[PDB]
Amino acid sequence: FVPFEGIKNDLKGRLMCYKQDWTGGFKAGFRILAPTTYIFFASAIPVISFGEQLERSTDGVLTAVQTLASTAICGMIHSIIGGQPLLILGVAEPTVIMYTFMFNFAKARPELGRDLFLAWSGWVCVWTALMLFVLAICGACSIINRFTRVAGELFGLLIAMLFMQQAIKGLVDEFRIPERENQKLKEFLPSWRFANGMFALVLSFGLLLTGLRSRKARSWRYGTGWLRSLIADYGVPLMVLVWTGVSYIPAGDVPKGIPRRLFGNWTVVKEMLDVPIVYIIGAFIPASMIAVLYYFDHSVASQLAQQKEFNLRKPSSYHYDLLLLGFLTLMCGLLGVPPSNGVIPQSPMHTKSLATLKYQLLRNRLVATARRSIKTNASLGQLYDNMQEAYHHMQTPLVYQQPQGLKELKESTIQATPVDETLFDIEKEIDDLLPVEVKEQRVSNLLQSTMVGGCVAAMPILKMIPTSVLWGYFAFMAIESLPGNQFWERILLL
Amino acid sequence: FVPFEGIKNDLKGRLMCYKQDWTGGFKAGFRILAPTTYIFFASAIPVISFGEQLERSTDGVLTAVQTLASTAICGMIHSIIGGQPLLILGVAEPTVIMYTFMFNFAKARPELGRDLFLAWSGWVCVWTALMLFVLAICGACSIINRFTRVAGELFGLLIAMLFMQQAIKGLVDEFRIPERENQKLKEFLPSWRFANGMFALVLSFGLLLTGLRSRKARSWRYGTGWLRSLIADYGVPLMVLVWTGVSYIPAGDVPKGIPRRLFGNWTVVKEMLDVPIVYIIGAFIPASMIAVLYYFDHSVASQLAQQKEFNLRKPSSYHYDLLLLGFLTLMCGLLGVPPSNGVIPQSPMHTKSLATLKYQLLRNRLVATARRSIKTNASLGQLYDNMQEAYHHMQTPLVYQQPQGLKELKESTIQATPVDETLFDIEKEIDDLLPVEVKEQRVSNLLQSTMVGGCVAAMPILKMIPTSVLWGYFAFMAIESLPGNQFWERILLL
Repeated sequence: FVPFEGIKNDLKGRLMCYKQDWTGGFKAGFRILAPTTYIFFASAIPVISFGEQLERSTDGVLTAVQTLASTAICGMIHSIIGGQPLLILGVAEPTVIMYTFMFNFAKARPELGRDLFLAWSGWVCVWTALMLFVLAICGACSIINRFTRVAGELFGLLIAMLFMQQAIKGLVDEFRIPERENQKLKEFLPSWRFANGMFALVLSFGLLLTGLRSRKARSWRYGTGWLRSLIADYGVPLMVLVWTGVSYIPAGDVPKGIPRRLFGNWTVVKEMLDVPIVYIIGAFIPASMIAVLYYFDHSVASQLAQQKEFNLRKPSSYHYDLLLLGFLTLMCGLLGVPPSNGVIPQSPMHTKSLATLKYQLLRNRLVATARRSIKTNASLGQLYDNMQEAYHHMQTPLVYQQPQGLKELKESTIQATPVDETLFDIEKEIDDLLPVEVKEQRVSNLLQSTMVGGCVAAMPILKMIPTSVLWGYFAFMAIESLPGNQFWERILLL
Repeated sequence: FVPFEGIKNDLKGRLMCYKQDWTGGFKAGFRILAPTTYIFFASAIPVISFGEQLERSTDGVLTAVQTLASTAICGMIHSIIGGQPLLILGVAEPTVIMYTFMFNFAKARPELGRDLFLAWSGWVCVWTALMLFVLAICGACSIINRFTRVAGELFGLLIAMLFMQQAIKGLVDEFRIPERENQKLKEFLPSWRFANGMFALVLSFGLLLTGLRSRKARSWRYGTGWLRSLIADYGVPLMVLVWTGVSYIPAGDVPKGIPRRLFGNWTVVKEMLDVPIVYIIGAFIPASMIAVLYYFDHSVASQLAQQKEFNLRKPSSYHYDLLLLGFLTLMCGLLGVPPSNGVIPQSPMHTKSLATLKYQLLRNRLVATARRSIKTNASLGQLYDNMQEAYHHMQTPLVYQQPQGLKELKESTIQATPVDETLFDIEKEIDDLLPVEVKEQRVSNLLQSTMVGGCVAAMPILKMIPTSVLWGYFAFMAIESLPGNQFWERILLL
């Protein structure tokens, strides 16, 4: 717990893999788009829903534009000067709840009111940034190492429950009347309300089930490997588009608002000084709560994305990441947008997507080299050396760790068996000698954040997405937040 | 093709396993209820739907009561004096189509009209019975042996397509207005029609998916074996009841007819003679068509239930079955109910259910005897002999064939391994040395037919079932009609 020690160590560790990170990201060509698109959707949809929630709860002060902008800019800044690019930054539900409480508080104060809510929020963000700077400098993140696996598994289960609760609330609300829209409308009649609710159920459950099924496309006996990979990679986005189109089928015999549809930044410094100095000091309380919440969430999200099973070859940057989070919180507060922070399951999903990308690249290369070696000599022991050489050749030269390497050939495999092609199927065997590795780089995070920012200008296209699709995705991510963790497995076995 | 040869041979073969059939059925206690209940539902639901269709298409002359009664009585008669009890008898879609055509024809004839439609149908049935008697006596069923596997696979695919088409038509009609009900009603408004359609979609798809998932309960890692078996056995009926109850949840905020709900015999001999003799002769044409259709359907259904992969130990009764079908057609025509005939996939489903029952009984006995032997000596070769002895002891003593017997212990199994319990798991190994056998008896068919007959008196309970559940079951049976047949597999691989 020495001042500036952890930050300096993290910077030293991460400064010798920066060019390597960018060059590795550029090494893979357009194949990096699949994880990028997957995480882009996973980050945009919850953020858009949170923006709509804030707009309904803040009388239009904060909308999806502000949340999307915060997520975007903070994501780009982290991707460029972050330290742990595997982390995905975005506006989380606890931030929305806290901002709702602050807005409700300020609305009842004649001193603050509604026109000064953003300024008071900015002062709260300044206090939170100071607290985060103090925590990072003093090495308070060292306690994160103390927290064991269950400390993160419980948080993941809690986030899954929160996402499922949000989805269920949305589905139920599809049956009810909004508190802002015109009450005397054709689309809001009890019969049409029931129809909207059941249609929302159909769309949401269809999206959820089809996406879950498509996630297992690679393990299908039918179609070609190209199509199977395309489905396994872009199924959930494709399902989103497909069910959005399905929602338009009965448009010729139904009122306008059936099913219900969805729908830069500025500075608040000038009006920040107009706040009387009895609430600038009072911001220490909500700032304290938000600082504690962010200290916990950022670190837990970063560590859940750096699981030992992934065999990462680069160090961690907890302290420097917290310092940059303080800086980003200050910037967001000054810009009049809610702060962003490390979110789950977005970060572990990003890590798993990168691991799958590297796995597929390695599988393709090894299958190619095995096929090339089968024709020439194919000695079953000289071919294996060729695949090992190719594996080492693909690898990025670093200084911290070394490649895991192809694992030992199983005794049963050699016993079953130059090499006879009839008795040696490459596709069946390669999967048995492929380690778990992650393609670590900064390109995927940068593109994902830029795409989220681009959604600000694509609002007309986003107007065509029904809310039922959002609730189906929320449940999909909730199930993704318990993808087989040890705690969930033990509860299941109990 | 000698007169009365095939009938006599079939009777000779089947007359020496009658008491054995009944005693084998009574050997299994209440465990025979699961296949009985499964096939009872599979036979009752399509028959009820066909009855509603006929009622709508025959101006109330024929309802679900007549179809249920025909199915019941014919099923009991076949189960007692049939010859091939694996066959399931019921009113099929081709019979409904033919009867619809005959009713439409008669409605336009002033000589016949509507009050004499049943009498003309009875004369048609008399002609069909005579044709079936002639076909059976002359040994025309010998050509059935000529027809190969594809001849039955194509028929199964056609029946699957017909069932799926019926389900899709029902789902679409849930969105439209019936042509008999009052047009000026609250439940038939366009908004309420749309709500009913989407609710029907939800219920049907929920039933279909939940039943398909529950069909694989035995291969689950969770719960106890008792619960897993109960689910795998009674899932589809339980799902029917569960979704029927779910349909009642919104009853407190929806009109009466949302979702749409579903709702002995006599003699027509006296009015049969009132038909002028220009149509009694004219019945030869529809009688000829129905006779050809029945000759094909009965034989194909019987042979699809006697696949070689099932290793049946009893002979076939094609000719005698056709003769009894002629008798039953005559009886049904005289009773004023549509004739019954062998139906698919009900018969193959019955055979598979009986095979699963025997498999589970054998697995339980072998697991018990292996556990008992493990404590005493457990020599891995003396225990196997004990399991073989138990298998032979359970077996029914017949004269035609012999038990297949436990297959050879795999070389890998013995190589992997008194016997160490840690390295020899019974549950994992038993499945590897269990042959495919069918529990052939007449009790299951008799109980299923009696239950179908009992549904006549349980009409009030059947009034609570929505039509969407029927369409979900129709799709479930359609998928059951292509359960992995070779033709469907080849088309899939193409």
